[PDB]
Amino acid sequence: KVLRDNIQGITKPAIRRLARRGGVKRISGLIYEETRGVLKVFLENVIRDAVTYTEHAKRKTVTAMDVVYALKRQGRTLYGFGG
Amino acid sequence: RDNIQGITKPAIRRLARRGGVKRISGLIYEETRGVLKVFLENVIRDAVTYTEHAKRKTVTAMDVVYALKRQGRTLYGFGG
Amino acid sequence: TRAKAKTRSSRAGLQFPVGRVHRLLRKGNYAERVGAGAPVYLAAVLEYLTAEILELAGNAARDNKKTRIIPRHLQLAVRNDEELNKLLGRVTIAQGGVLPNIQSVLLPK
Amino acid sequence: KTRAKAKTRSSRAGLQFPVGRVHRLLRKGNYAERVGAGAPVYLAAVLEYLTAEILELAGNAARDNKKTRIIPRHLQLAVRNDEELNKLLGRVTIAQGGVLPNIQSVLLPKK
Amino acid sequence: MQIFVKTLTGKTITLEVEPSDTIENVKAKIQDKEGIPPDQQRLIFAGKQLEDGRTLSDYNIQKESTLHLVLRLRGC
Amino acid sequence: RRKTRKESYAIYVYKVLKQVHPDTGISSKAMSIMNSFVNDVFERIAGEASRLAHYNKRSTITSREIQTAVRLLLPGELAKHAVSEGTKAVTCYTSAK
Amino acid sequence: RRKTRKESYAIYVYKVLKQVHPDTGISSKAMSIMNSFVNDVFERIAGEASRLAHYNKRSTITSREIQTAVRLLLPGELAKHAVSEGTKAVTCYTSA
Amino acid sequence: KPHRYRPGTVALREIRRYQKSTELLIRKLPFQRLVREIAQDFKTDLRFQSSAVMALQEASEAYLVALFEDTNLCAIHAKRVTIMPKDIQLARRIRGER
Amino acid sequence: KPHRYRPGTVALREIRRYQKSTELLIRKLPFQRLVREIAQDFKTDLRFQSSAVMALQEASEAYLVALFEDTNLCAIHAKRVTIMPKDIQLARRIRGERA
DNA sequence: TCGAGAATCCCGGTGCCGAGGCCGCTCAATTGGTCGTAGACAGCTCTAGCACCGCTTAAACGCACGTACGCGCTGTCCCCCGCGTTTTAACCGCCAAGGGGATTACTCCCTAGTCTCCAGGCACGTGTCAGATATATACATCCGA
DNA sequence: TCGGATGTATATATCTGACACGTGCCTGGAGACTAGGGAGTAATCCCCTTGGCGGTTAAAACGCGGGGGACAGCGCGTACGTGCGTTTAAGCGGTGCTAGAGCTGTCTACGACCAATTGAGCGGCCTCGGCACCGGGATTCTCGA
Repeated sequence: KVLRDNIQGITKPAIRRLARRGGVKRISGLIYEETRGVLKVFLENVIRDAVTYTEHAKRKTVTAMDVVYALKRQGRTLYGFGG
Repeated sequence: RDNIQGITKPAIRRLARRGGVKRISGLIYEETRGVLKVFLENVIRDAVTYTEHAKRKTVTAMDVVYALKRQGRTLYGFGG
Repeated sequence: TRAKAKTRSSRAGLQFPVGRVHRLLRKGNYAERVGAGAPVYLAAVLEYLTAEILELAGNAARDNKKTRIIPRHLQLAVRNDEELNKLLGRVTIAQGGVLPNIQSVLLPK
Repeated sequence: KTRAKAKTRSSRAGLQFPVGRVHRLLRKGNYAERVGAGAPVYLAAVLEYLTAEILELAGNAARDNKKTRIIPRHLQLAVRNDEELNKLLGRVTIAQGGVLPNIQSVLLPKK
Repeated sequence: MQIFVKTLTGKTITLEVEPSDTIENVKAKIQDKEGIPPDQQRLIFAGKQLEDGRTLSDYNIQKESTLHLVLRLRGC
Repeated sequence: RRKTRKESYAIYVYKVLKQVHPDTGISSKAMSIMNSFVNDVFERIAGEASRLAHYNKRSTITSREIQTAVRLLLPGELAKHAVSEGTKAVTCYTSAK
Repeated sequence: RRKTRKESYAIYVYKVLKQVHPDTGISSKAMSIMNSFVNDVFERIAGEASRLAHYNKRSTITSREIQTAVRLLLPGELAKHAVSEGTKAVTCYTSA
Repeated sequence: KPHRYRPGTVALREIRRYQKSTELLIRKLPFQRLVREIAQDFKTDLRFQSSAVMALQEASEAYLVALFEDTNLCAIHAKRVTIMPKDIQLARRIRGER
Repeated sequence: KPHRYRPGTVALREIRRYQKSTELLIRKLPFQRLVREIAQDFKTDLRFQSSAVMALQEASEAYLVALFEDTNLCAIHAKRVTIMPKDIQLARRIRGERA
């Protein structure tokens, strides 16, 4: 089934909470769309690499190892999920 | 041996001018000298480590390139 | 006759497996031949680093009056030490969190 | 028992880069236990394509400034003006290259 | 109009197109009359390289023009 | 006098240059830069292919690993054109013998 | 019907932990984190040693390559202490 | 008459609370749907392991937190308290991203 | 009366002239002396090839030029025209070099 | 609005050195043949990933109100910029001496490969206590007065 | 400057699922022996590094006048934080089902290895044309009135 309009699932309070953890105090009213765009770009890159990796292995299920390798390839290594 | 003073003020001004700066304050020079000293310290330490492992007495152009590449600052055109 | 077997780790007085490290070095496609002294050095270095991190994390855990170690304690131990922080500058730890800092300007008058 | 005339492996594929040298470098470079019979051809083709592209752009840059030879400045100008090539060589500095001629708009004289 | 195009072999060949003719159809006609594939060649008029989607009307190419023809040898 | 031989990519680069731009020279510094560029790209692709082969517990390097490494390293249009060129070269080599 | 064997660094990490803090346990996720850390450091050091051996037209990796790689990778005090530990361990092994 | 806090107190309270904890902040199902829709463009009829989704969420959240920290520093540098889009743009430009 | 340019013209002229060319900007001998003095600490009685000194000079100049560009952007972001040490500090902090 | 000085570019003539091409030869890529095993294909078993349905309640949404902060404008004071004069050391050319990098031959010993044997580490099952919840209470902190 | 209301920290009962430990066993690591090539060591050659002296001339250093930019203070109006009532779907607990991951046999085509040999590529020489340099005139700007 084709999905559409899911970028709006990232609600404004969630971005507010992330900023609060980051240490911000006051937020302007135009930040949310920019944050959505940035997150979209990052996810596109990582998912592209992971799908290439799972394609090479002649599989059809994306495994955690593919995500770990894709993240490591860009110098953003992640600890706690194997490998 | 206060050889760090050999980096004259006009030279720093020329570097900034090539960088695209139009006006320069009066305290940039000390910061520039410190930054340059730190960078040179790191690179030369790595190069000397390579040379010592190779069991030699003169540093070569090659291990400078190796040390630069180790820090993700690759250089082209010096026999790499 | 034959003598009783003694592990190489026991000979070197270590707690990490020398033979396994030797096998991994041989099968990892690093060089044509592997000497007989590299595994001991590698095992010693790995043991030292593990002991350092574990001691710091255990201190942090005992600070918060708890008996076990959870990833937050590891993150606190790593991020509060200069050299360990520099060694792991591009690594994210799951379930870690952040360091509680607030800029001085934002504080109330 | 008459051995035939030798033909280079590069000639069969219609290439210019040396297939045999690349095969030897792959075998002796400690990358895997065994190397297939198709990897060197692929690698040679890829390297040839990249070299040809960069050379074409640099030659255009050199011809632009009424010169018949290529110098490092022309290579730097060719690389830094193409977004994909600039992305590829993101962390590479070229000796005797220089910088692109830009000026921030605010610094320009008033009126 | 009529054009004269010289190649790297020192030979000049006449060509009959219109000012609004794009380089695609001109290349196709040259291939028909010579056998040279359209994508293997590239042309200079007054020190400028042509564009396949462009024509000679915007490029200001008229009758009795002299164009330089240079090979682009590519493939496998 | 005894001198050790040194290998380079100078002659092939010059052949390609004369193939694309018939009348254009090149100085020594540019040749050194091109040599370094070729060596760097070769090392990157070979290392990526070796790691990829090691992940799937296989002991051979084939054309598939090279294709996947090329698709992983380069940006979009360059990857597409390079893949096309490599496949064409392999087909032409296999056909002739 | 039993599964295959998966190698890990479990026993040695637990032994070292009991050696340092005798009355402290550890949970599963921290344990996986430590496993990944050990593997990553091992890979970094081994790769640096292999490149160093290649540069010098040599076909074997010995203790000297490991020592120089350790000096290149780690920061100052960690490098000094690790070098001391490694040389002590190698000497003790060779003596017996 | 009703007791109201002056503007700014609850912000600091939230800062402390969310810097004391470790749990995830973005909800699960919207993130999963976003991941699936994004991945749809590369190969149709794909399937995912749950740990893969969890790893993606953790990495993305860490990246966003670091970016917001740098953005706050940039905003503070110019005698301001409220962050604005140009701060995000400047931070991303300096970090070395296109 | 002597003919003087308004403050600012010569700066732009120097900008254009210096980013049109491709030479080195620091005198060779003082740089060589500084390199030798820096290296003296790690090991005694060292020797250097000329190409090594040249490579070090090129790398240092490129690094400094890039840093100055980032500093200028930081300075402009705050509605100023003159660069100041705090701009350099902020650029280095964001870049991830300074701890 | 307009015109006198400076700085830059286009053109022509002259000379130098490194880029492009030619020879000779030695080492490495070809050709032809054999052998062993790495992986490709077919078959089977069982797990976990996707789909659905119902209920509860916590979170997201929309609205009203007030206030503190972002931004423009003015004024002042001082500190870099452009220019002229004096001082200095960088660069170029040339000459001497010798340390250490780069080969070549010789020899001992450290490591890969094979066979036999056995005990260390991993999968599986079981128990109990460290900690997460819930409840109540005492204390620190903020905003008008 | 005090005092009331709110949020946060502190003390106690309690019950559950994860951590620590005991077993069997089987496959990986150790003991003993050979044989062979990689690496250590000594001797030799000569190239490139360091060191010194004279000049010359461009670049660095110093002083001065002044205009433009950095910074503090003021006023205004608007966008954002806080609180409350309503609406929505996320989260949890089950029940089905099957597509596909993971393991086992076997069998052949593909890559490693070896001996003979010949032509591609590298080092040394040399010759001349493209580019660097110098002098002159036309052009394009900037600042004051």
